[PDB]
Amino acid sequence: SQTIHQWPATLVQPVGSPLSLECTVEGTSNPNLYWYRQAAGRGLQLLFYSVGIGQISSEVPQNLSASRPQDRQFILSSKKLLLSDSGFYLCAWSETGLGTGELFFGEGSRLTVLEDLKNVFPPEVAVFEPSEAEISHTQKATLVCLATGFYPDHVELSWWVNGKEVHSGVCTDPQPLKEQPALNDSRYALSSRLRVSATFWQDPRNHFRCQVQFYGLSENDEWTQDRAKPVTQIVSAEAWGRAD
Amino acid sequence: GSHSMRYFFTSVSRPGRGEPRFIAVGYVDDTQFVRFDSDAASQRMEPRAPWIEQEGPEYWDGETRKVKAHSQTHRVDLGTLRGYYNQSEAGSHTVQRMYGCDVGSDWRFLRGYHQYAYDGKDYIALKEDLRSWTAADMAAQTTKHKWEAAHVAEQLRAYLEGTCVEWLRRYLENGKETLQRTDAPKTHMTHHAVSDHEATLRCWALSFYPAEITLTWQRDGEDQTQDTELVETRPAGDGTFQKWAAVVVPSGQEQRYTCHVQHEGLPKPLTLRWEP
Amino acid sequence: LLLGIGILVL
Amino acid sequence: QEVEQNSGPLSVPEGAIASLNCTYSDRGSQSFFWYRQYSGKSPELIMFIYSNGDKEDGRFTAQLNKASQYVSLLIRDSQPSDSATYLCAVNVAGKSTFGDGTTLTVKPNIQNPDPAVYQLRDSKSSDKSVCLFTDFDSQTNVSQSKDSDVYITDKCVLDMRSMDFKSNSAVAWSNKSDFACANAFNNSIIPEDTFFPSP
Amino acid sequence: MIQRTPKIQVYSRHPAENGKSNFLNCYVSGFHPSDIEVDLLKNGERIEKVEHSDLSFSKDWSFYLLYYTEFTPTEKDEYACRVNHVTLSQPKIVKWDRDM
Repeated sequence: SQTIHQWPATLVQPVGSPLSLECTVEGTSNPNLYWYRQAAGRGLQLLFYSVGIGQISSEVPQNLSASRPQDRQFILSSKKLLLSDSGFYLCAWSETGLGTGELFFGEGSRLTVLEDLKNVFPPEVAVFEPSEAEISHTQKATLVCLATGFYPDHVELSWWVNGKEVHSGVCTDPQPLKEQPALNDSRYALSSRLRVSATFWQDPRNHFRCQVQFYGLSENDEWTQDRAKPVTQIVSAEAWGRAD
Repeated sequence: GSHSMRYFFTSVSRPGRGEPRFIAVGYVDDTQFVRFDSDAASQRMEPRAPWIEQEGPEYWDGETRKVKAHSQTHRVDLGTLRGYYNQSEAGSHTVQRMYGCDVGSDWRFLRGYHQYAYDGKDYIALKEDLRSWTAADMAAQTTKHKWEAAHVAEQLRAYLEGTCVEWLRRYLENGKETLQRTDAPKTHMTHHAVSDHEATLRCWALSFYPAEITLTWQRDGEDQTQDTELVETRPAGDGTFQKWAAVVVPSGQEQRYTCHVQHEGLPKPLTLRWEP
Repeated sequence: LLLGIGILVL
Repeated sequence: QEVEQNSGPLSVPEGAIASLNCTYSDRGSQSFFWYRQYSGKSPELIMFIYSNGDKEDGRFTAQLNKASQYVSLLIRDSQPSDSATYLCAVNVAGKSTFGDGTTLTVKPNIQNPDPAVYQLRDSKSSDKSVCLFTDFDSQTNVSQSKDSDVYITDKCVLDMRSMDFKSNSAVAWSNKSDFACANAFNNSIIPEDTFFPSP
Repeated sequence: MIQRTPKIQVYSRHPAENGKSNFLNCYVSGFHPSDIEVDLLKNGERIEKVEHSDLSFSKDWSFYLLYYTEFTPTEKDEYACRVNHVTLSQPKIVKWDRDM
């Protein structure tokens, strides 16, 4: 019934580029609509509040602007993004008026603004095979996936066994580490493990894939480097079951 | 003294002259302290008594934000009600909302109120139990079922017994010099009696606050003349109130009749008689 | 102070 | 500050009651919220409260005291899956004002600790390999290396729902030959007890 | 739908005295709907500088408004309130009686 969608989910853009975030609600009418930002921590700064179509209340002097061209359509924009516009942008609605005041959030828009696209690298991905020792000690098999040398730090890692995404047996690091903690622009690494029974790893009909979705440049971004353009892409690595 | 805080909201549709006219006023007892008018330039809640000016920018931003959400509720409501009552887009219609709380001389909660009217008639009202609704007709019963399902009465109870009484108490303190004043009425007497057998005596009460007053005419004893002719208490416009009451007597029996003025700010009940 | 809850459409 | 909640991280054992607290300064506030936020995700309402007292909904109890100006959330029987950032919010001035969040970690209860370090070889070359420290209990902490070109990940909670088995894992790897699994972890390892196979 | 005919009182803020600036008040109450025409008259002429209270209403939902202007009363000058409302078949003129 009631529904709030925001788009895009993730953006990597250069300083000086324009911004357009969209938000759509279905299954209610005349909602209160809100733009919040989560930056430099958790907890939410109100940027814009709209009590109704055409009505925008700006809650902080800022480089951004909002509009509401229809009832169920809320837009956040900038002509010229600053480094400091990086954040997690959340659209929310509440029932017309002043009820309980419950907020329904969209799935959010993660914006990274970079001084220089030159530092953007997708992940290299490698799968490491279970230790024969672990299988002998535990009758369990742990596969490890390494995503390395990516920048900036938003990747979504998933595990696929026989082309079905799994969740059971999986744990992925919550944050990536810096390959050089000293360097402000360090590339990043992320580790995941998939644990299965020793007899599931031994069955060679079984196909293990680690998949890393990377968010990078768009088609129309300018690119001056030798190497191919580090756009949004999926990097995978694989392994089959080994009875041996 | 007992005290009250009240907010009064009026929205009037005006098809082909754009958005509903919306007007909100807040009162403490008989003193207005805020208002919002959708047709004024500010588009802000604005002060109307000196003691509310003490409140900082967050108060005014907040009350502005909330009064506009009330206005937006009435806009939807005017549309909904044209539907419930099967009405054209041609007519002007009025929605009204009143709410607030009374406290006793101990400044503790006595009573909560939240009421709605359409075209000058009762639509839906919160009962004194602050959980039951009175619905005037079939249309208001739809509203009643929707407001029961959502526990609107429980939300209002929290404000009426809590928030409303403590912000009333804050206003009565910050506005102590205005709101807890008691201006005794300056009284006097007029004789405009241009009949042969009959005289008419009006007994005046000017510059009093609050507006609550009693103007009994008495005779030899009894205490009553069911024939008194008293005008509605009226604003002087300076923040005080005016009233008079009239009785028709014989031209002889001038000084057998007594005006019994009663006001909170009078030590003893006054008692006036025709002095030549 | 105005209500900040209990205000719903009819 | 309008809405104040401790940052944490607040650590609570699996099966114990987590206590989250929040104070607000504006006596105009008329309802009160706890939102839960998983890393990467948007906030999701746990519950609201607008009446003094307790409100229970399964494992969660909100408490509101308008005299003290505090909102609490109690989580009975805490699970690792309750690990999240908990956002306190106050409806005042016709909008929701948020606290800066309390991060909660529910440490899992490891029934049958079996601490081991394993070498796993790349399914492209043997050359590149990683070290897996695994099956240690939640009292073991894992330290970042005293070495560039050695990478060590924090511990991570892995759940084979169907087996009824939880295990803790950390991973270490180097861009170098100099590097053994033998001694990868410059941290408080489980003494003799940690199993180091002979590759 | 109810409509309610306004009650009209016209009076001074302070007791009238010729040569003392005062306030002329026209108080219209007990009416519905809220759209109303109120003009203060100086010898049958409309006075241009006239302010009014914020729209408010009684227990029974009927509206009230105070219209006011400062004036210096005289022996000579005649003041009135001219009120029209959909409930009035024609504009109603109530003259200022210095003793009412």
